[PDB]
Amino acid sequence: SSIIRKIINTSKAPAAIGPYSQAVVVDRTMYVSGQLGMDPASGQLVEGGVQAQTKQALVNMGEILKEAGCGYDSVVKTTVLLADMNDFASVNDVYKTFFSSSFPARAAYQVAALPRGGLVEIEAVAVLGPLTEV
Amino acid sequence: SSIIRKIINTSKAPAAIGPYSQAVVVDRTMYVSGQLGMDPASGQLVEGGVQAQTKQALVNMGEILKEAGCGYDSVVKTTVLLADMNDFASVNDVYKTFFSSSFPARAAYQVAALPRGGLVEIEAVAVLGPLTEV
Amino acid sequence: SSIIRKIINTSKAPAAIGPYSQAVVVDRTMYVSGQLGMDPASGQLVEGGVQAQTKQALVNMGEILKEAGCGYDSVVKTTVLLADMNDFASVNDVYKTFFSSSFPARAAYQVAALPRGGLVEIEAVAVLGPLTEV
Repeated sequence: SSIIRKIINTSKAPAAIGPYSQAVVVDRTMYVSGQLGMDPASGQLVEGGVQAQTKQALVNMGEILKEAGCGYDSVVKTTVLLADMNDFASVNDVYKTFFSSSFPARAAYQVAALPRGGLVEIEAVAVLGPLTEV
Repeated sequence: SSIIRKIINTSKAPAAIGPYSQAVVVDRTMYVSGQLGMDPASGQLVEGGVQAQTKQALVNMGEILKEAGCGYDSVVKTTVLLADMNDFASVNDVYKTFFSSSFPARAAYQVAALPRGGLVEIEAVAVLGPLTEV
Repeated sequence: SSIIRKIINTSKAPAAIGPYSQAVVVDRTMYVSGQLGMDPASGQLVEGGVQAQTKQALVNMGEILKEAGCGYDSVVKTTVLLADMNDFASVNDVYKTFFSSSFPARAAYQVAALPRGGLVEIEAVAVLGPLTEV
């Protein structure tokens, strides 16, 4: 009845920019921090705008999931935080390439500002497999 | 040790306006997407302002819960996202009619903007019964 | 297969300012409401600015955790909601004194406004021990 916690850390995703872990696993549930569109090597936001940042944020998420033994199919809930609501459709177009069926539950909204002036931040809850779809 | 995931979908609530499922059940935990005050049939936000939209959002939530075999008493956490903080009391008055005792945990705040220009969006976590209160 | 829910309530933290419980425990998972920097006795936001409010919010969180038999080490995920993104570093300095290692997963962002005009609101997910770190 003792629950195992694992702090997930991989250099394949950027170092946290504050006092947080990239993700925390407790039993089979994985809480993934808000991912920004940052290059893992320089820590800087990638160039090219909201789609580029969304892609990088979700690539970063994928590396964190993989470090825990999971993939995008393990994600059950996300929150998509935008700097500009006008970007919803552009963000959705990128997002659906990573989550293409059996989509996560989601909330999405425009916030006042994101860390580092990012255009998008995406957090997630995942469940460590095996997963059976019904 | 294989966890069952169920994508929840009912035409009694609006179709998702983006690449997300209305809700996802994993084992006994149900992640409910951010609900807007949209009519399920037309997909348009209901008329009449923030209380009308809050009511419709929570009716939509209820239909999603029912599709999974749950009711409002299964909800353990919500997030209430507002277009206008001046609406907190009006939203609370509606909200407490759906969640009237053993209230969910909650966070609430004003965001910059919601999809479709909505006035309120409400996401939730629920647990599939039976539930025992202690 | 019946899941135990416990509504957490302690006068050592402020009374909820809306129709929500301070926290809800379901099985071993605890959903903690968004904590504001409010004095438990008067319900007013504490004086002195964002660090003072962050400290009080996290003291309040700690009293709620303790009421459930948990401590700060039980927290696996937080969300930090700011009135001003310029406060990220100041908030982080306070936050890391409460969560000093094996940090929770986290999302952080500036919202348009918080209840009562607060400068910071912090919600959390915790898991009731014993917890084993791996």
